[PDB]
Amino acid sequence: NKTVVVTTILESPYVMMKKNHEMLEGNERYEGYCVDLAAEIAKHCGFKYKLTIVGDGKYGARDADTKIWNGMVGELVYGKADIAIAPLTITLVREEVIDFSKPFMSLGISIMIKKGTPIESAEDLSKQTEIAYGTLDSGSTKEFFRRSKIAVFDKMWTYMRSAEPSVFVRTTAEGVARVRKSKGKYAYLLESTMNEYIEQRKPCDTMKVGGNLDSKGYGIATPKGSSLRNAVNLAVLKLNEQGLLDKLKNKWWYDKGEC
Amino acid sequence: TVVVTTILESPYVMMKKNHEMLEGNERYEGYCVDLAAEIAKHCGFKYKLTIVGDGKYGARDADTKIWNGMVGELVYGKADIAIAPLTITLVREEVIDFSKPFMSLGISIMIKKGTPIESAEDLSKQTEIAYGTLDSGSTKEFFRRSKIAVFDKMWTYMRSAEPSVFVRTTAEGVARVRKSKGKYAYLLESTMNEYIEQRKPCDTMKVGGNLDSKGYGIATPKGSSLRNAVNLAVLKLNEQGLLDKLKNKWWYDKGEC
Ligand SMILES: CS(=O)(=O)Nn1c(=O)[nH]c2cc([N+](=O)[O-])c(-n3ccnc3)cc2c1=O
Ligand SMILES: N[C@@H](CCC(=O)O)C(=O)O
Repeated sequence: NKTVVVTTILESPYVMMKKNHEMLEGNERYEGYCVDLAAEIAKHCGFKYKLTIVGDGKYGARDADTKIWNGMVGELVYGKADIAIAPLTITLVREEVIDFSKPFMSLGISIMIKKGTPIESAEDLSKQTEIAYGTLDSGSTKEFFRRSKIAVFDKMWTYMRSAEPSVFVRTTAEGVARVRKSKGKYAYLLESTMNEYIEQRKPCDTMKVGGNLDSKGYGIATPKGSSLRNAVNLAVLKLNEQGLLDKLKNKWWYDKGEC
Repeated sequence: TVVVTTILESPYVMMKKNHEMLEGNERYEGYCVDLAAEIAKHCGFKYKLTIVGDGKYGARDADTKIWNGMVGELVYGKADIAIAPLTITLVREEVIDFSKPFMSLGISIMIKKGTPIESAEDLSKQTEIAYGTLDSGSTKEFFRRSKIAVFDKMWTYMRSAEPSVFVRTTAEGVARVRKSKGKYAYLLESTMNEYIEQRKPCDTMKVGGNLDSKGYGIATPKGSSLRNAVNLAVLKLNEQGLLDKLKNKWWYDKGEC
């Protein structure tokens, strides 16, 4: 078997630089949930591999003018990498150009509050205005609310689009900082995975509340025609059924946690 | 006309009240009935809903190595596609193809209200309250194959338990919980557990969190000309907000409690 080129992304706690990474080389430089995942996938599929960080540090979107895919997805479609093992969301536009395994992690839109905020659900948020709430100013979460035919979510959308000042943010970091500087009066809506992770880091002043508002997954991606597709897919399923993915999630979110 | 295999399971596929006087696809109603319509429309095919012959989900017989249920119907050419609460699993994915999940779920515990049990660990450490699973489905296989201590102990008890803790249909497991005065707890998927919790006589409840994390997919036989279109159609329907609305319509909107 040829050395498999794995593309991945520096996003905590999926892939991070080890403590002494400057004293290390190759795959030993990195650690995290997706580093452990890549080792398990390689073992089950009988390949050796090289972890490479995606050049542009992006996930994969198609430029609407140039029609060029950036990110890990571009690296797959242009033949620059053999497989992407990262927190890459399974979406229609990507599935049209690459193959995804079944999900290795389930996630969805969720509520981030400052600790002690009287909110426990989307329902709770939808029936008041004292606590302002919002999303990234563009992307899937904003559009989820815009599209939603569910009453509580349409109610939330109607509030959010009218709200002044803007309840929207340019970046995830802006949204998190806005929850923290807000004294309980702002809730941020983001993916549960990131929400649960931030819950477990210092300052330790935020928490996740309520069910997930929708249902998405991260998948392992291969270019179309990859001889790895079937085996990768089965390996993800095997690892899930053995409880290994749950184990890794617990490890990287909680065992490594700081709160 | 595509032959669609499915299973009678509330609220996915249900006989309409006036079914004896109805014909074809109009006999049935539910989440998976609505989903079959959307998928067929998106993929541009005609279809007939046919309830699985043996009323099972699909397991490989340990003696004969023959598949039963919906998986059997796909693998032996009795049906072209399965649109049902069919759990995506390793052993099935080896013999048929699944779309991406149209719904997420995990194994959960159903109790008669007031049963002094709140976790799987609670259950494993006592004999007074009997507990079991559906036969021929993924939950039984989850416990059978499990190497996790708590669930291992649970399977050991379950495989030996007298009389049998296993049931043939979900409605049987639920009727058993309701008839047994707290002496029987049922292990079922969170989706169905939550539905029943919101149905009269409102005498059951879900306890603890899910035991695992998984999804239902639409299944096709290997080499099906339908595989790619169906897979993409599920993602499109999810991103449209349509799968969430359908779940709302059949769970929350029809809630009796
Ligand atoms: C929106 S998309 O089409 O699904 N692309 N996409 C992914 O696939 N995975 C992601 C994972 C993360 N993340 O932190 O794990 C973030 N992230 C980064 C900072 N906050 C969140 C963004 C994305 C992201 O944008
Ligand atoms: N959805 C399961 C059946 C229900 C259960 O096992 O609890 C399957 O496809 O096998």
